[PDB]
Amino acid sequence: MRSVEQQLSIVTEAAVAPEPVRIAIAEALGLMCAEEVQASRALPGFAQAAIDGYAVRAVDVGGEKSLSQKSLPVVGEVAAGSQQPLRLQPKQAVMVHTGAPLPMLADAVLPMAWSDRGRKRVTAQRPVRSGEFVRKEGDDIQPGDIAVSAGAVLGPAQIGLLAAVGRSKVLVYPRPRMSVISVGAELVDIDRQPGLGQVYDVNSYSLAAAGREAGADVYRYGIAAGEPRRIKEIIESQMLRSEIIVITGAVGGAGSAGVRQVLNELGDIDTERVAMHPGSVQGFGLLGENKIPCFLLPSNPVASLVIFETFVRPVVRMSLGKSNAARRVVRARALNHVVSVAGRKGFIRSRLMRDAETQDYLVEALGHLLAGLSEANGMIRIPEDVTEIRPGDVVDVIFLAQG
Amino acid sequence: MRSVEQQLSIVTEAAVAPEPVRIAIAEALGLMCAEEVQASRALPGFAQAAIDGYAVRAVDVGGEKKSLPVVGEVAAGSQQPLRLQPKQAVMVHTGAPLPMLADAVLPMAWSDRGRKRVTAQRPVRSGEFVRKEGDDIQPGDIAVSAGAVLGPAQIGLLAAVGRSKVLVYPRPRMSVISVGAELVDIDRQPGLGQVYDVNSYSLAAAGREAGADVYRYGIAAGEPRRIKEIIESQMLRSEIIVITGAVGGAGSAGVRQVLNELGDIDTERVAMHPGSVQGFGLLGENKIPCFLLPSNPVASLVIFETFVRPVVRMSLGKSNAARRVVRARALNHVVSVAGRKGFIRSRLMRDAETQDYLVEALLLAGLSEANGMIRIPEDVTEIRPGDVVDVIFLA
Amino acid sequence: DLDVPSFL
Amino acid sequence: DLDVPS
Ligand code: NA
Ligand code: NA
Repeated sequence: MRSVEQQLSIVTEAAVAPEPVRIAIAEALGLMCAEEVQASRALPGFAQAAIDGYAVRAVDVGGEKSLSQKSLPVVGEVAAGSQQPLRLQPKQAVMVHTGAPLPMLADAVLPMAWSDRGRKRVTAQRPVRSGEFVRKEGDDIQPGDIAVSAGAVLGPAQIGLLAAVGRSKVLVYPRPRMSVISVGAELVDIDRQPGLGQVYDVNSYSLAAAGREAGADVYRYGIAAGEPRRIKEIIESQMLRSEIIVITGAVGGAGSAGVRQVLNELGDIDTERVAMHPGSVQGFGLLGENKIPCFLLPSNPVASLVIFETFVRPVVRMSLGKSNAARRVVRARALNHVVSVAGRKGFIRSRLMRDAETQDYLVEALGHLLAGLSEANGMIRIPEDVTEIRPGDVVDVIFLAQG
Repeated sequence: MRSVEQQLSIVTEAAVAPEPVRIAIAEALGLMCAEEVQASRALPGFAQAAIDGYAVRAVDVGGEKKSLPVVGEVAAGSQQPLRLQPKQAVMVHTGAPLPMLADAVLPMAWSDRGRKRVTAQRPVRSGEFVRKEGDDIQPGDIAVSAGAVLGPAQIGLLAAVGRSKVLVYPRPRMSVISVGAELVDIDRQPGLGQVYDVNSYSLAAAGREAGADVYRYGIAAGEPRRIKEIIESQMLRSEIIVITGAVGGAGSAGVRQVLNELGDIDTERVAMHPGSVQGFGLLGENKIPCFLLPSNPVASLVIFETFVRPVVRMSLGKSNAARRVVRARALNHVVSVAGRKGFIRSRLMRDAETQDYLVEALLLAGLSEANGMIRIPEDVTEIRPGDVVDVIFLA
Repeated sequence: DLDVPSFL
Repeated sequence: DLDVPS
């Protein structure tokens, strides 16, 4: 038997970081950028009128006056989205709408309110200087500007930013891929009708969901059945596409020796118990030439969720390379009696609450499948030597935040 | 002009609650259960060995206070009933059905096994190490309640009672549409006069973060009759529609014309900056909320965060996910229009020495280095460095 | 601080 | 209480 801490070190040290991938920018939401992204186009890609008015050469409308102290033909009209090139000649105007592309060789927009507003010939009534009322090409982003840095989490604004500079794909740190497998001759799928000797496969659904909640990219393989040669094939196929593997029913007695022997042919398998309750019976192994973490969990659904919460979820967070998401631990007054095993750390699924008057934290232990899987939002963490918890005791509660 | 409060009130009152749907339990993770699920069978359906050992009558090994022949072996998944006779043992594997007329499993670790006979090193009592029929769930028990959020444990319970589908409150469906003759998709190389469609991508992503079930329609192009077709197609499968390019620049009159034929469209401005130019309407017989946003992408993100996201939280019927608001010291000056609530995209940080929050107000930087928004009250017109301000934290 | 149910 | 830069 080893301690929870020793087991936690073993599994976390073996975590595999997923290979970076180039993906459609819509599919990068929430993922960490694995590259520096520089703009390739200028934004805006062309000089545009900042207002409604007349594209001009400033010098033709008072722009060259020494600051310390006749009409122009309107040779076109341009709305936003226009695609035909224009070229200003000297002493000409082009009437422009907000966003319209500036004619070539213009350098200013004369505001409509600073003109006589003439349709074919326009008169300036106030001067404008070169550059005024133009959104210059590249005013928002220039080619080579850093749009997104490696290490940044890609949210909606960054996805918008990637689209603005014409990037449709980006290199990201993908979610770690986890495959969830159930073995056991007694298992049937939940669309079946179980007979004598048969049990619904609960664990593949609950643990695939726990892996999704933890941030993994989960494939629920479901039941793996057959002679061990066929089961070896299944596990090998999941090793090809996984950073983490979870197998329930592989540990806990002689019935799983055939599967365990297959696992020892695929890698190094350790089945020493952890000094914890529930979940002392578990295993851990590294499969293949890349040593994929493979968690061997028991058929017990409550013990399996506790093992997943304690050891698998940390590896998912590390594999992910984003935040640690380490669970908050609060101190609470125990509402009811709990017993615990001397020498094992206890993990009791519980109800954490706030006292309506004191504002103190209260915890009600819930420990039978219904009570174990009923709605729990915390776990009392009982130290190895404590054997008894009385109402009023102050205990550690692992807060199991929703989602 | 309406205040932010009046517009927020109008759109929130219009939220559509999606109808409950029956879906695969795997796909229900995080959704709220819309039904009470009762067990109909006992779980486990048969008494089963909890450990490897020997099924026995407790009385035969001292349990009601000599070796017993080992006359059989039962593995997990055994389907044929077995019958134990007095003063005999049957080797059982964890999970196997217990032989009939046995009542206890003597652990392997507590037994001295010959090649035919077994000797108990200590007694076990009746029921010990037996998972009795119905010990886990009994018929009539509530596996899942209406209103419960379906997490991993509740999905396990749904599987334990043999449910392959469950009735849930789905996420609200949102369609994101861009209109504008100048728009090209991001896989193209835009020429003179053409703009990448930024809004459909960024706003589809904001809707997903908000908790919606999002279809990004993308660019809607054509004469208004064709735009009416596209929009109508989205109304059939949506609780929320978001259209950018329907308000603001010209050319979008035809779009506002068809929207008025599908519902009553309101384009009164909101007393806020950025994003005062916007619209809101209710489309069709089912009064689907339809938001008209501008082409400016920063303004669109601000309008979406201020008005669309609350409606997604409201349609969802789960939590509000209301943004935390911290007080921070302003690092630089910000001006704001008298009478308009300001929403300035900003960078919220922690002071290197004091634990205090600092905020730096920020198009390239606004869409990049920003994790918060300074919320400038209608009356406040100026922020000087050192001022302490409200910052909406964008989690 | 935390967001938990209330109890009397 | 809040994850922000420095
Ligand atoms: Na203990
Ligand atoms: Na203001």
